[PDB]
Amino acid sequence: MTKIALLSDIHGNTTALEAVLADARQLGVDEYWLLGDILMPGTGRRRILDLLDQLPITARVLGNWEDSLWHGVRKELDSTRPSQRYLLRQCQYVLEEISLEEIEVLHNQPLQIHRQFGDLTVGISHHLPDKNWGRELIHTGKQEEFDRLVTHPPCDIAVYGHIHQQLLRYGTGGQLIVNPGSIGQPFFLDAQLRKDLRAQYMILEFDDKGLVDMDFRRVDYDVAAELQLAKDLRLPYFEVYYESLVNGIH
Amino acid sequence: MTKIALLSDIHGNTTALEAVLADARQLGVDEYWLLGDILMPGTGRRRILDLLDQLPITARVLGNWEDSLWHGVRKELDSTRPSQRYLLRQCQYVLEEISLEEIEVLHNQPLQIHRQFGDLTVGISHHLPDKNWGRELIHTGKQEEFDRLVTHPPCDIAVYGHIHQQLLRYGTGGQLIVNPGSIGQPFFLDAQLRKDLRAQYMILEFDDKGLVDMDFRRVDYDVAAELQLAKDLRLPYFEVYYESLVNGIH
Ligand SMILES: Nc1ncnc2c1ncn2[C@@H]1O[C@H](COP(=O)(O)O)[C@@H](O)[C@H]1O
Ligand SMILES: Nc1ncnc2c1ncn2[C@@H]1O[C@H](COP(=O)(O)O)[C@@H](O)[C@H]1O
Ligand SMILES: [Fe+3]
Ligand SMILES: [Fe+3]
Ligand SMILES: [Mn+2]
Ligand SMILES: [Mn+2]
Repeated sequence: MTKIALLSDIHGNTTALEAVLADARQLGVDEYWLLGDILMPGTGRRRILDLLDQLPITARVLGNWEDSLWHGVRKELDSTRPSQRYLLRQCQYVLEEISLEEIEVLHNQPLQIHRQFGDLTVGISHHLPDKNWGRELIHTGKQEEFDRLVTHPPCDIAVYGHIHQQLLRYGTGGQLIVNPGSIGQPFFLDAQLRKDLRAQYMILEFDDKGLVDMDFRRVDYDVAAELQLAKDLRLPYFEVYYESLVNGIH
Repeated sequence: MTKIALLSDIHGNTTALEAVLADARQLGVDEYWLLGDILMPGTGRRRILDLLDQLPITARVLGNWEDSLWHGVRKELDSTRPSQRYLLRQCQYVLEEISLEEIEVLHNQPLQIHRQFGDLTVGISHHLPDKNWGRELIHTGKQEEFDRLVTHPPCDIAVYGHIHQQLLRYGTGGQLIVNPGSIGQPFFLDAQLRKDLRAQYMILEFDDKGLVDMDFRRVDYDVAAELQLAKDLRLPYFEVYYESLVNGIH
């Protein structure tokens, strides 16, 4: 048996990540897959990289926020655009602790990879195989777009992140498509589900017979402590971070 | 915490049910929801109703195969169709151990029910809220149809069965939609996934903060023993049953 924790869309949420990593340790997870969006707009910098360095990471792919950080530290952002001004300040926050060499490692990652478990081929990407940004694979996405995860090249099970929602659905040909949701910025369109903003992740378990378990988990973490950490570290756009962690509005 | 086991699409598969029930009991499950398609075309008759009698079943909805059984024993099936002569023979088999009065109880079940857990309303149905048969909610079903599970009347989380596939997706408004899959007749369109025909069910765990876990489980059972039982009982259409359990073709 191999027990795999899918970690995605941490977004610098130090407290959520630590709680998810402790939950996974308790469950006796054997390996970790990192789907990307590691840093920003949350508190975590050095502490996030150190926690991941302690992990048996057997699969890793590039999120769009790794590209955004890369552009930011290379002075390609224009603050006259509100969205870039926001990103730039986040990059500046990150640059207080994280070097350019470490950012280079964060950026030097494949868009898509594959792993094999007996008869089963698993595809892994942040979003689309060739495109780690966009809205193609949202909850109401076209079947055509979802089929891209599992064909050309084929797999039996695709795992992705990016949409910040937990998911188990299918390619046209019956291939599994799974999403662990977001560790640091869980996303709900439903206002009742939104009252619960615990960290999201998932466990896959493979054994000699095939895929034996898909566990979509929620992990409690100390929100008040994360926000106190944001204040103390002078995290930019406190009120935006606050609203996403407390009210789940983005 | 309340830990709920969703049991769907048993289809008379005695050995698969016994295995799922032992897995559930080991997990400390607090209650069981029965999504329908209890009997036929598998082996279990009295044994299935006995096993379900020993459980804390807090929710139960009508499956289309319950309707079929009721119409079958009342000679209301269409003899001009091959599929319905197959069905009639399954009904006659069931009738050997099960009384007309029990079939009436099986048939007198609601199509859809609702349960509340704190802030969350859970909708429960075999297929569609007002239609327990057809192909509307297959893996590639139209979003308009899925939205019927979660609106008019509204709920935050709909659970259904009928398609014999595990599912976690969303209504247009972000409402959860889940499917435990089939205990007795797991259905795969993907050949590699089809190599593993373990029983499917799922666990929902609710706590003080909301839905904390969605665990989509596979349960190993002794297929050889179930097929030997089918022979010993003179189950009709042994070769169809064999195909369904060994090769996964329906
Ligand atoms: N269906 C959707 N409608 C609107 N926004 C969405 C949807 N799905 C995901 N998002 C947003 O996209 C964000 C994740 O993208 P990223 O910027 O790559 O972290 C989520 O946190 C949401 O705010
Ligand atoms: N996407 C699909 N394409 C073809 N057949 C399906 C699909 N989804 C479910 N089914 C069939 O419908 C059956 C369940 O319906 P029921 O007759 O109510 O047990 C499954 O055993 C499958 O054989
Ligand atoms: Fe993200
Ligand atoms: Fe069924
Ligand atoms: Mn992303
Ligand atoms: Mn059915």
